[PDB]
Amino acid sequence: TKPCWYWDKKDLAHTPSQLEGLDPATEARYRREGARFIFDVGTRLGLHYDTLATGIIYFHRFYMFHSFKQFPRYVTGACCLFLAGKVEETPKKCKDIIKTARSLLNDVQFGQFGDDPKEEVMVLERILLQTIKFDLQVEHPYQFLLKYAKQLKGDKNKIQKLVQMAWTFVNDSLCTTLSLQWEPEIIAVAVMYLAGRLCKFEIQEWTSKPMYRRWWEQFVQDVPVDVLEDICHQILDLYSQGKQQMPH
Amino acid sequence: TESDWGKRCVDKFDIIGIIGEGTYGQVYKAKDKDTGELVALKKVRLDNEKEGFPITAIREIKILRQLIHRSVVNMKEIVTDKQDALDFKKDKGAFYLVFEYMDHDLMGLLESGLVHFSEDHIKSFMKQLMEGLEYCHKKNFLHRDIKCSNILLNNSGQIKLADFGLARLYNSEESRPYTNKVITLWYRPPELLLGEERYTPAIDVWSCGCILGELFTKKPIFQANLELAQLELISRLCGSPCPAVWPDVIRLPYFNTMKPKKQYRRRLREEFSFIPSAALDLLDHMLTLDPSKRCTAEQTLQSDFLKDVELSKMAPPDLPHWQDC
Amino acid sequence: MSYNYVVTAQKPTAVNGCVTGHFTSAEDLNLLIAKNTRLEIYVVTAEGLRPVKEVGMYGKIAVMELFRPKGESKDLLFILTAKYNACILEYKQSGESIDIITRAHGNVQDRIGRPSETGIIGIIDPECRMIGLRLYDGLFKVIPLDRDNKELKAFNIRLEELHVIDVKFLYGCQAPTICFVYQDPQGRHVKTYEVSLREKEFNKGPWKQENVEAEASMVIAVPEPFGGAIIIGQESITYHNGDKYLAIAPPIIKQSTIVCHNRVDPNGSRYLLGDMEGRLFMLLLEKEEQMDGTVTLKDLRVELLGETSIAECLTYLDNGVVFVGSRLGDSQLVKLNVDSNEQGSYVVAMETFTNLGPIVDMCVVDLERQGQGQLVTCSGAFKEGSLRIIRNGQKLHIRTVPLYESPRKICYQEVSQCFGVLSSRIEVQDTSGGTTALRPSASTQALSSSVSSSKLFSSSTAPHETSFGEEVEVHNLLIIDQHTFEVLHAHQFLQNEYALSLVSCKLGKDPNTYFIVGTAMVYPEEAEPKQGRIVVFQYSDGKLQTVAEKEVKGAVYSMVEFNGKLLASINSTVRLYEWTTEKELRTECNHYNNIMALYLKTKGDFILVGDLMRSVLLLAYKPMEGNFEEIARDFNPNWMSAVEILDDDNFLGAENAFNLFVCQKDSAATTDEERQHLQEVGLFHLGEFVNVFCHGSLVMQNLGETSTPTQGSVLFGTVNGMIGLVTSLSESWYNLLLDMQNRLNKVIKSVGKIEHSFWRSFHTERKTEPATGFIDGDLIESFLDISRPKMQEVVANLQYDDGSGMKREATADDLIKVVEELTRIH
Ligand SMILES: C[C@H](C(=O)Nc1nc2ccccc2[nH]1)N1Cc2ccccc2C1=O
Repeated sequence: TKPCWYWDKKDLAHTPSQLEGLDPATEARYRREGARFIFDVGTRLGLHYDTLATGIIYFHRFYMFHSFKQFPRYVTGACCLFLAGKVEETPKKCKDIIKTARSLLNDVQFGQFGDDPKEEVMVLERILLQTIKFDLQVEHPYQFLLKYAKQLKGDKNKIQKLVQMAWTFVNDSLCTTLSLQWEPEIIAVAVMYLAGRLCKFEIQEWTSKPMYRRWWEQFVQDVPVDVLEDICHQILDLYSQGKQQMPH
Repeated sequence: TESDWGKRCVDKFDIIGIIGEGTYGQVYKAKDKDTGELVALKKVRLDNEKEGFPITAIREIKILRQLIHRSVVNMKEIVTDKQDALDFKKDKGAFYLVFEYMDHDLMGLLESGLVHFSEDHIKSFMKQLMEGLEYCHKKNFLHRDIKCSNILLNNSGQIKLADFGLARLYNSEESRPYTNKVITLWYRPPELLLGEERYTPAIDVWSCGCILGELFTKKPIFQANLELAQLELISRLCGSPCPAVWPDVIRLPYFNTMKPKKQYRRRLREEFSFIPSAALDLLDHMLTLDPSKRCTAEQTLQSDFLKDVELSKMAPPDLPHWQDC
Repeated sequence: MSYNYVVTAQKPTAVNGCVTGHFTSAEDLNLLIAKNTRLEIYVVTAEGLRPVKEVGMYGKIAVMELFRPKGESKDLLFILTAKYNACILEYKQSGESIDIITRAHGNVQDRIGRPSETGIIGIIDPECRMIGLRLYDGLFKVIPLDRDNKELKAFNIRLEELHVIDVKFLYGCQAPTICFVYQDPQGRHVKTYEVSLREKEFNKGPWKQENVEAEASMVIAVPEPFGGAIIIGQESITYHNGDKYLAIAPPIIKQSTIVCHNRVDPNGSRYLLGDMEGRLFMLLLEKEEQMDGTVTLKDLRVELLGETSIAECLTYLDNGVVFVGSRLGDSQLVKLNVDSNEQGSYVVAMETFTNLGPIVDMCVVDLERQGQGQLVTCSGAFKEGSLRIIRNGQKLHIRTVPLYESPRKICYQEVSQCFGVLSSRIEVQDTSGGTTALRPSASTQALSSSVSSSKLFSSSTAPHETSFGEEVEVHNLLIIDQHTFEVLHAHQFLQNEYALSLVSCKLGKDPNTYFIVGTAMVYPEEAEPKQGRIVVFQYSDGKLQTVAEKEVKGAVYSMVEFNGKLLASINSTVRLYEWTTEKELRTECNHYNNIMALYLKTKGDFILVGDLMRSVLLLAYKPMEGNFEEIARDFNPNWMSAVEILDDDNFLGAENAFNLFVCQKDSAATTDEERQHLQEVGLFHLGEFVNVFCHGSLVMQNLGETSTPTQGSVLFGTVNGMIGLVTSLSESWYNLLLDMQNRLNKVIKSVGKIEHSFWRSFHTERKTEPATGFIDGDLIESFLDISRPKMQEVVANLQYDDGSGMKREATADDLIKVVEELTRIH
């Protein structure tokens, strides 16, 4: 019917990249760099946030089936973004993605595209489509962040602060394998939960059930705090590794 | 599993014939070697590689795997030509989109003229189409190319909509730029002739209304070659676009440009007086000039003509097969 | 692109309609006979008919009626074509010069409308105030006959009764009144309306509805003194007029459906009726004058007069002469006598007018070894069935071979100096449980005879209930000698077995020449047949021997010899059979991508398939692999009547809408898709229904070649009896002839002022396209008949191309020689 696109954290110890001798830290770096490359290229081209995320999700899924040593990340990222453009109806010409990729990448990095950048990318489309098993439709945390925020009623300014902080967390989560661990609905809740703790807001008060302390259960059924905490920990670990502090 | 598309080979299908020509490749009828069920195979060619995998196929793969309705064609799987190349650049093999085969198409049945459709058949036919369009319109997709050639019918009497090559998601809240001409001229709504660019789902309703009339006459209603001649034919029947009936006609790029010969009065009920009352009212509502006054797919289902139509016992199409020889 | 030429070899012979009146002069009695696109004008004499004028029209004549409005000296003629071209015509003669005047004209087609089941009906008011047209369901169109309506402008009146069977204007009414029979779920009814030109609407009609017979077919308007109407059915004849109601149900008419009616006595006392078995009846109106002096209708009587041809139209003319206009058989002039002859008949045939009738099949054979070729056609239906032998000699010589049963297929077997012919005859379920034939015919009058004893379907376990009086077809293979045309042998197929296809050929390494017949088991319950046979016969020593039979799971619509193998179409499937050394058929390969594989033609290893709705497909046999491959398909939907292969790249087809088209291979295979597409490069509205395409020519050419510009020769038969010919041109010759047509059309005056370009445009209800790739040879050959001033006007500024001289001016004398050469291909 539909393919299964979620793995357990423990399973990431056995990606092709890991088994070819790449250590966990390096694959994480390669993922952040490849996701951020997709993000930066598409932002320069003026692409919708969904288009950037779809490319990134294709990218993250791809390296569950292939090794970073055999498929260069920057080529894959460009290919993903190219395909994402067509899937989400924000199309771009491959030559234009290459142009932008060259502007942003140094010469060593751009060496992955080889002697003919456009060709290396277009050829990978067959492998990409087969790898993602032709499941092109993707849902992202953004739509749920907004669907759920619309049902909150209260201080216009405290909620808008919650949404913008959470939206930032979603953008950061694209650099991680959370896209591969939890459905987008859970990600949207987790980022709302995270922002709430950081802003010291008590979200249940804004819901139709103000005495239901587990406010998220009305948006997403069957989600333990265990999960929302695991997700929060991962996002905050990115901020504790990098210099940048929580946005607040 | 059944979800791993793009890996099974086309060796699994015995090819029977060339059923049709498509935009991204030609369509073939085939038989599944393992199950015997007859399928339809659309050949997607990425070898031209002007822009890689065709977007029209991507739309059809993205939308039809999301939409499951009795009246919308089922894409069963995608298969590859052959994995022999062994190198990605060397491989030029095409991909095939598998669909359930349909015995006939609406245009083919009418064009031969062998088939005469009773009111009860038309009720069964139109209820299925509008129920399917309701499913798509509720899921916020627009067909944008509804013609008789794209309405498939099997000998059982089930109707399915098929060509989603131009289908795109519609948002009412966010106004988005769109294509200026999408539907085939004969079935194109008047706003798109005047170049709305922000079209509503009521574009598909107008097409289905053109079909509703056609099923009662066996001849298309608005047959023209040029966009102006078409607006003239629509105007002779529905009345000329004017603010009196379409307050926002003035906001359209070609309203002042594409004036019809006269400011015609509406005669739709006169020229179609031979149609049953319940049906004629449906035609009048579907063929309304102002898309914001044109009925919705749901509203058609809640009509005297289609509401009480029980699809449990549907009349099969009388596609004759003896004495024609 | 492709370039082809189409001419008529034999004009339509079927009588579509006939009317009598005073058209050429207020004094003469004229008989106007309508054949498809042809109007013949005769003047009635004491011996027969004196021909005076014949015209062609650029249209199929649908309605033909003669009327005389107040102020005119003589009758005028109204004609409506099947493409809805209307006109009013006048006969004018200046000494020796006869011409036809177009007094009014226009096209009455509606943008929106559903064409009626019972076809176009046209009637005219007794006071000639208006013309009534029934073109579409639910609408009645009125053309008012005012002096100013030179364009025949008209309006539509909404008609509540959607399904109308027949309508007539009534006599004796205060206002124009229509009487009609209509059908709704409750049955059939008769109803009246009044027609108001002032209000442009119907008003309540002079008399109430009556419920009429379920199969009420025709409406007869009866003149004063009676007034009112007569309604003809399958079992009963009824008279209606207000309160008066009569019904006669004589058992004699129940036997055969009555199809035509004519008035003998202008006062309505006597009427003529004809039925599908050829019987001619007299319907009598018995009068009674009351004490008040009012003339009422006392009773109705039906008397059998005799037998004529199965008549489409009847016209009484004068004295005892009656014209039997037939579409299924020869037309006739017959005399009605007051005294019966010794057989009990009052009808005696005077003259017989040859009608090739329905041409179901035909073949070209050189019987006399002359290099010429003669055409043997399967012509007629039912008791009119006949073979016709046609040879050129300036007129065509036609010999008629009566069969008195329907001929279906014909094929020539030279080895046996005979023809094989498939035929079917009508028998009726009788009280024995079996059936009885209504008359003896070819299959019963054979010298020797046989009946299939096949056990293939003898599995039965199938209910097929029989009621007394129901009709059945009985199908036969007839062996007919090529010199005497005596029926040497008749083989009867199984009960409910319909013979559909016939070939004569050798197969494999078998030196014997066989007759092979493809059949289908037809049961009324079955929508599409599911059983069938291919049967191999050998005609040897005056006896037909069953050699082998192959059971198939469908109907064998078409077969053809294919390089020593047998190619056969079984329902959807197209199959190739081999002939083994054990004298049995063995399947080699199959093709299944068809709806119904009705027609097959071959050339080399290439096969052309014609489908019920999917137009034409080019299929190739691949000998290296032992199977078929699809070369190219026409994706435009067409309902086929016949196909033919012109050359390795061009394919000719005929449509059920009286249209011709030519498909070609793209021949520029940049992509596979382009080659797999067959582009329609020629479009032409013939106006006739083509049953059979046949390669050959009737022209007497032995050891002589004049290198006519035309290359190739395909003959074709039509339902109306027209025999035509299709041939190919070079690009240069087409352009010349096409440019000349455009010049001729500006010069030649059309009857009814019908544009020639409109007439030949490809036309289906849904599509109307301009003709392309075809030269109307009948237009080209008319150059020789136009006056000299017109000839020179045509050739002004006319240039030739791709010739010895690139640009070369034409004179009138140059074209006369060219056209004369073009008239020599038939
Ligand atoms: C109706 C049938 C067809 O194309 N069905 C179909 N089911 C489909 C299901 C999914 C997608 C496309 C499909 N197309 N046709 C039309 C035709 C024309 C000429 C020759 C053969 C045929 C033939 O088989």
